[PDB]
Amino acid sequence: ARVAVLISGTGSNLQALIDSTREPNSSAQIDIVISNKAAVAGLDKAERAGIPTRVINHKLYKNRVEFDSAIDLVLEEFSIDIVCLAGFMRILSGPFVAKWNGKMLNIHPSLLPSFKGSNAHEQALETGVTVTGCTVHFVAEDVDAGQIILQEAVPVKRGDTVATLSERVKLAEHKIFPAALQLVASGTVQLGENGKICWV
Ligand SMILES: Nc1nc2[nH]c(CCNc3ccc(C(=O)N[C@@H](CCC(=O)O)C(=O)O)cc3)cc2c(=O)[nH]1
Ligand SMILES: NCC(=O)N[C@@H]1O[C@H](COP(=O)([O-])[O-])[C@@H](O)[C@H]1O
Repeated sequence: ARVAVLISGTGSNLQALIDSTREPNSSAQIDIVISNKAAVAGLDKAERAGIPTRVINHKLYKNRVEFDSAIDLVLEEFSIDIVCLAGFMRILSGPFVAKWNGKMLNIHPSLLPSFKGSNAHEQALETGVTVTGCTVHFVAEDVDAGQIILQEAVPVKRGDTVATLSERVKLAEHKIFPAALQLVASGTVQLGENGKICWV
């Protein structure tokens, strides 16, 4: 299966996906990295690995639909089968999500359904949980609500901040995002006709 990874920043999840997809038994190959922001570190990581990059600046488009449309064009150009959102910080439009239904994955730094949205660690620290974690899920139109593929729990330590907790949680993100990608690329897991997760 041919994969596009979309990023907005550092790219530690991208790097973990690059490392796993180059293992001999990997059922996924990463063919293109797309950033919505110029000059971010994930673009360097992609180039060092010999993977084509594109920047598609959301700020240059009238609305979400046109922006997603420009992404979809790249996706078709590289004949992509699966899309991974890896630190990608934009909400995607309905029809784009419908088109890639069953074929687009996201990593989110909480145990969904808790702490949806773009500041999950701040919410987790404000609420005072002692266990948080991360989630890989299929992308549905409703944000951070698609079908869950894998999760991993991570302790919150007393005195944690967003810096120290996100560092601990990323260590677990870097394990389940490659595992989930391999599950979907191999056809072991798919989005079922009834809309629930199906293990084959
Ligand atoms: N339809 C859909 N899109 C999705 N995108 C993602 C990607 C990862 N999750 C996100 C959840 C919420 C946001 C969010 O507040 N964004 C703001 C930009 C924030 C800013 O810089 O000011 C926006 O864009 O205005 C972003 C990403 C998942 C995800 C999903 O599950 N469904
Ligand atoms: N709403 C999605 C979200 O919060 N994504 C989070 O952004 C970070 C990106 O790091 P990276 O650029 O080093 O992979 C990761 O922790 C990811 O789970």
